Amino acid sequence: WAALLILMVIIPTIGGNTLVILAVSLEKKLQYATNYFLMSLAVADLLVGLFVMPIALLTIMFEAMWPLPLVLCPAWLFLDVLFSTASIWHLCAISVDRYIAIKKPIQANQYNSRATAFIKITVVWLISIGIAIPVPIKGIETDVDNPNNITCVLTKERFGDFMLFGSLAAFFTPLAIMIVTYFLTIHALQKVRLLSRQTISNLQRASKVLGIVFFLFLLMWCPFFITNITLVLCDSCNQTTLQMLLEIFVWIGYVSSGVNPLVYTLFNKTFRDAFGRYITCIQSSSIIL
Amino acid sequence: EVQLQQSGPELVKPGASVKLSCKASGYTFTSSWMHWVKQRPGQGLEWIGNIYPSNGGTNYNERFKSKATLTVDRSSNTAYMQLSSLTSEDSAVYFCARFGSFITTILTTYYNPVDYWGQGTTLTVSS
Amino acid sequence: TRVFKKASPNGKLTVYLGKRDFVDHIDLVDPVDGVVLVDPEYLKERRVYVTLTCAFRYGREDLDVLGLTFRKDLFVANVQSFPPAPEDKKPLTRLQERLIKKLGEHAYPFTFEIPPNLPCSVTLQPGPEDTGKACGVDYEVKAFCAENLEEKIHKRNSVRLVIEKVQYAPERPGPQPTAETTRQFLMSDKPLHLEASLDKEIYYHGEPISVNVHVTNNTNKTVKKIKISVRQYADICLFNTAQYKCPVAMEEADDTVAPSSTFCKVYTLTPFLANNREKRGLALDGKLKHEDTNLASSTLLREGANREILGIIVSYKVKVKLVVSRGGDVAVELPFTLMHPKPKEEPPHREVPEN
Amino acid sequence: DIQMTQSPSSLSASVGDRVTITCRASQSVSSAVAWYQQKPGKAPKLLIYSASSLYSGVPSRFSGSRSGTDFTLTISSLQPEDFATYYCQQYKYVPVTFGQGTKVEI
Amino acid sequence: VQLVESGGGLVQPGGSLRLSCAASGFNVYSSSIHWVRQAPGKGLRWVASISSYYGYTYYADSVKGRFTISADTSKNTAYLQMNSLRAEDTAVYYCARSRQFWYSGLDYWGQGTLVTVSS
Amino acid sequence: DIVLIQSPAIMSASPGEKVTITCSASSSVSYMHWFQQKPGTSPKLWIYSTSNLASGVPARFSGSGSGTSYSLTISRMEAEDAATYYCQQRSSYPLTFGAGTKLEIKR
Ligand SMILES: CCN(CC)C(=O)[C@@H]1C=C2c3cccc4[nH]cc(c34)C[C@H]2N(C)C1
Ligand SMILES: *[C@@H]1O[C@H](CO)[C@@H](O)[C@H](O)[C@H]1NC(C)=O
Repeated sequence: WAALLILMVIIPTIGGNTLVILAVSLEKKLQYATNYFLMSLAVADLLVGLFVMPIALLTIMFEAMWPLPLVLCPAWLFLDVLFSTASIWHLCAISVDRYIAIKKPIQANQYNSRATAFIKITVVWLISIGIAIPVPIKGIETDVDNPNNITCVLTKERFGDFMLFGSLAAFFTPLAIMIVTYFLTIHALQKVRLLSRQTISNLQRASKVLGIVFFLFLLMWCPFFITNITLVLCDSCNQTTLQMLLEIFVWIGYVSSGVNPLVYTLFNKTFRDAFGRYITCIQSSSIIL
Repeated sequence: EVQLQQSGPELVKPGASVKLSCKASGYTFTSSWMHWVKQRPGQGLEWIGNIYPSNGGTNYNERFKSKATLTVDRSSNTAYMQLSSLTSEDSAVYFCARFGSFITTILTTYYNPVDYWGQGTTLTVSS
Repeated sequence: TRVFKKASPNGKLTVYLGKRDFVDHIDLVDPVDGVVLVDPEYLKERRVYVTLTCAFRYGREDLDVLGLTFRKDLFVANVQSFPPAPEDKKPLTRLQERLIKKLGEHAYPFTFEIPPNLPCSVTLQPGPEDTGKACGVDYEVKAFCAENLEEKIHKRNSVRLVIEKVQYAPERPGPQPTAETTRQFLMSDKPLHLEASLDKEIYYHGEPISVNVHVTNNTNKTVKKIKISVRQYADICLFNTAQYKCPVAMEEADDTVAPSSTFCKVYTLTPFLANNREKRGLALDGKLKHEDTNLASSTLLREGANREILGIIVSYKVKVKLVVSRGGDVAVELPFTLMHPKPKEEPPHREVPEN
Repeated sequence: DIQMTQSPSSLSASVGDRVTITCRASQSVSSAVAWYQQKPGKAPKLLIYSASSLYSGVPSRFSGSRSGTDFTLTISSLQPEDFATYYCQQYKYVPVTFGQGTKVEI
Repeated sequence: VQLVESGGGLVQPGGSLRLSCAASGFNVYSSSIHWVRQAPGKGLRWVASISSYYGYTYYADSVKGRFTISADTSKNTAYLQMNSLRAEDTAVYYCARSRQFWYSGLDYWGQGTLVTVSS
Repeated sequence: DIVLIQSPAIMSASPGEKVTITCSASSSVSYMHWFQQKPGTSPKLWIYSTSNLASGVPARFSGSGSGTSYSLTISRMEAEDAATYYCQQRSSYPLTFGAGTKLEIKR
């Protein structure tokens, strides 16, 4: 039965994000410039897990009809787009920051500050809102006014240009940046290790970790957008078959949001040290000649 | 100038099947639904079904599920309705029509009128 | 007299050293000599080795989230104490001979020489997040026991001590700093002229700096404000070459100079560490283990030539700025020196009434 | 906190004699002590710091020595100007602690 | 060269009293300021201390929470504010100066003031 | 299903008169639409959204509505207004039409 299986995926997202938010906000040992960006990412994932997935599950449970009043549909679409775009751009920004830190270590420490974190947060959220704004302006078109007998979805005829350009802007532009940054960072690591007698293993292990982290993003978010572009740009292709695949593929992108916080929080030692502390709650001498 | 054209009168024997066509002109033809209606001589109107051209989605009336079939051709710009197993009761005028729609933004919802009815065609069954 | 001794965790190896601060004259550096006491019964056939190392370390908690730590070596030296090298033929200092006479025959000496041009000991301010080790140049002396040098050493047979390399103020005072500047605006009516000076060159830690300012304005403008600041410059070479600047003391005066007028004033400033805790990357003198230390002192170099093989280089400057309302600014900089005087007794290496 | 014990409390000496005063500490204060002299009705004056160094301008008759945790002050030749009270202070740890003080009488 | 102490005790049975000291020839950022109390028929004691370079103030256990120490750079003065006096706090007070780099001893002393607390 | 009942079936009105026609519903609906048909001609939209006149309709006609009650009235009757009127709803499937009301002249 689908309900219990989906609920045991809905719950971990909320739990994991809430733990991170509480931990960051509570203790001063974890309060500094970098952690605020992770707080923003946790907020985005929590808002994804709180509003979108329950309503999507409700629409799956019924015969794809719309139970809530009619006016609420454009708001739901707008929230979905906004939250997903915000999460993706947060991941891209984290990757770029990591590369800049590795390339020049001393400059990064001086430039890093609280004001820079605020500026970055504001920029990312402004981009997400600007991308997601146009959807409620052009409302959906329906044959009847009864909510019980219609279905909420972005039809090709009304939103073809928006789907094409939003797919290009939301996903592929970050993808190119991550792809180039990975190679640049790995190349930097190899040359740096070339010059500077026992730190080789650490650099190699870090390179492996970065590769795995990149693969996780690519695998989770690629098929849905590939299918969406194919559906838009292929007239000969059968629409029903593509829609059946798309409805399945959206859920992997949804699960990515729950998966994301663990990778970034668990490897960090300070979080585990604070958890342990809260759960709990040779010498140079002398001689006279 | 939106125009709809239909085939001429038909006389068919009892126990046969025949298709009727509706050809559109003056608009996209893939952004609006097509409805089919039947009017008996000196009687009220009845609703048969509607079809959405781009993906072929259809909705049917319960009383006419067995009798009627709906199809479309995008390149030729034609809509077809097929009737099978005809009886004496089924002899009336048939209309293909395009109806208005409702647009709902986040503030309000409103209806835009684009209704236009093509002239019907007569079908008779006799032996 | 006092001698500093340390023992290995197992306790077989003990190292005696005379002092922890070695003065760096420009031409030459004090030798590093000492004694090591060993137990022959425990040593079947292994040897005792002594190593001096100068290292540049930089670790970040953000990097430490991954497996990242940066360390580079600038100077390495090695010596074999026991068994004694066959050549021997090395003179001994008086303290070494006294130590050997007091101890038994098992004690053996060691000596190191440092070349002239190497960086001094400097650390960088950690900041609230960093709570691990330190960042900057460090000097260490380590004695271990090994059958061969290539073999991996263990904690049981190793002793580690930290030493320092410092500099003190020169005896002869330098000349008096001064500076002069003239500026012409868009219309060639008249120039604006600014002159600034300091009291003297060499300043000790915690002493006031007096700046004399003399301005004359003959243009059709208005001077809104005057700003006096003291700035630290640090040059670092770790995988890159870079410069870094920080203001340490500031002062803002709202004195207005009318057209066709003159103005003269004297200002006083002091650089200190009480209000510079939040600034990150500030340079400091250098710590043995986690104690407060003053601001970093100037680095003295041989004037004829320079070769960039050094980690961190520190210097200071004083800036005077006039703000012009209609348009533009005027600025002037002067150089000075900030160092300790020579002490009669060795500095304490901790808080003296320590809490 | 460290408790410092000083002896002898009171002594009488004639001109030209040599006198010794001793002090002891519960823990090792690591050679960081100072000796002060106070005449009646006036503030104290520093005499010896670092347990061996003699303050500038002090006559060389005064000497200080350390052995273990025992610190001793010695005056070789006594003069009429050398009758006062003498205090011993340690400053390795906070709070700093003074001794009882001993009186020299003619 | 000289430390001048003022604000003598005004025979306060209970309340607040402010003692001030003025220094000549000393820079506050290069020295540490200490207060030393001497009771009648007793040895010296330690009361409070301040260092301005790092910005630190230390008090004794007995007077913690009732005494405060501060210094002002503009006028080169040091203040001790005393609250909730008792019968035990009757003594002669002294102000003393040390060296910041590095500590040797209390080398310059003040003249001292008399403070008396009576019923 | 939503069943619509239209009254009266046949009515007579002399030129220069005001008349009304009623359409009732089985269940509550939001809005109702009205069509007019002449003999030998396909029907044409006449009033939509329960009050608004379609383009070309004169000013005489008017509409009134509420939940399970709707009506169409004319200010002054004229000779050119003899035809058949239908009321439909566009709320939920399947769509339904009224029986129809026929208007005649009286002399
Ligand atoms: C199955 C139907 N749904 C849900 C109602 C979608 O297709 C959503 C439509 C999205 C969408 C369309 C067009 C452009 C875009 N950029 C970013 C997204 C996006 C997000 C994307 N969400 C995740 C799914
Ligand atoms: C349309 O909605 C009505 C509301 O009661 C419902 O009865 C009807 O079955 C719906 N049409 C469907 C499900 O085709």
